[PDB]
Amino acid sequence: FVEMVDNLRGKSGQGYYVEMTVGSPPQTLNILVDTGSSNFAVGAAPHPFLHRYYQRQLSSTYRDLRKGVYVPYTQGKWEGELGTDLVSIPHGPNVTVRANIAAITESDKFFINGSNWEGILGLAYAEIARPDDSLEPFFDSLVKQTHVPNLFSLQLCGAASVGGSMIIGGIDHSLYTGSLWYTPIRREWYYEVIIVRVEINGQDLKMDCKEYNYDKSIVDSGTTNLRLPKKVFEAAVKSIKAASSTEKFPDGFWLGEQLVCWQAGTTPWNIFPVISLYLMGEVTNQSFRITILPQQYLRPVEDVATSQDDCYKFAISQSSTGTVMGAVIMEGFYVVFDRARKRIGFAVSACHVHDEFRTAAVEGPFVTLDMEDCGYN
Ligand SMILES: Nc1ncccc1NCc1cccc(-c2cccnc2)c1
Repeated sequence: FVEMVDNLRGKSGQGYYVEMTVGSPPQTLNILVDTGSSNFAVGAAPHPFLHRYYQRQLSSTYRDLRKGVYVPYTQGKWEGELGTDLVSIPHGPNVTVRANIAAITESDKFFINGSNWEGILGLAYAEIARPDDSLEPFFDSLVKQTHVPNLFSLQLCGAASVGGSMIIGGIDHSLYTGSLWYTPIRREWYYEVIIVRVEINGQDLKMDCKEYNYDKSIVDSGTTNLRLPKKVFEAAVKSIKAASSTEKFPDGFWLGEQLVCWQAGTTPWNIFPVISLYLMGEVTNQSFRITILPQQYLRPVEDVATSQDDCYKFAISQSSTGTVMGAVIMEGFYVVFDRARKRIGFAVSACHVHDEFRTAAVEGPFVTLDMEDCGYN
């Protein structure tokens, strides 16, 4: 896996991407790594934001499936033509598979102006693939056609340029410290998990644990923030404010719309609480917890011209679609998507940012009863 270490790049807030090659002769592309979707879709036309795009007609191995796709979002979309072609990952395993590829021919509010990726690698399951679940996702093809084990792991680091590792087919011990603990994947669609308890500086937020997963909780490398359901978000914000009473901040800061600034080197990290998410464990009545330091949810904000303070935005935001463990969370941990065994592992990342006195942790076991009732139906 030393060949795979450090194989991801990005820019602050624009995701992590991995290099891939498609077609014969091979066309090199940078592809966003997204555990929140299940299509492999690449720019196939010269949208002005793109550095590179897939040219299907130059590939001797391209096969047109004579079928279109349309993926809408709340405001945007992408649309394109379905096909298959040969695909490799230069800094992944030494194999070449025939995968489905959506050739993006028209899009709106999908690509990011300024980014250095040109497609998306959806790593979640068939159930949420478009146009329907018969369009086999990339990883399913990799596993079906090769001897690569049915798992990948992600160490997201980064800081501005970011870096990380996607270890395909295994776990790399050098990428984490302490122990790996596993939560069940509740259902194979998104990487759905169940959060069973939440503490702030060790103190229970005291909500019905169903609130934590209303209407789902997912691990999503294609979202930056920790996103929390509205009722959970308000309790957490209330509790973080209290812990940090010592200073007052604008309403807008808690909304992600305003920064908070301190003289360089004087950020009062001590007044911001650690957040603990307890996840359903592998054994009946057993759970474990992952601990988030504030340097994960207080996000440094690049350059406000002639300001030599340290300025930060709040990287916890509200969700109406359940809890989302986005890059903010994932950057604290080495995360193992153990598809073969329907489970997701967490261990403290070897590249997590340190606090002067407090230590991130993945710890257990804890006794939590009725953990199934925490799941939303
Ligand atoms: N996984 C995911 N979660 C929320 C929204 C979108 C999404 N995936 C598709 C997608 C499309 C375009 C850009 C991005 C993106 C933008 C910024 C950071 N990471 C991913 C994600």
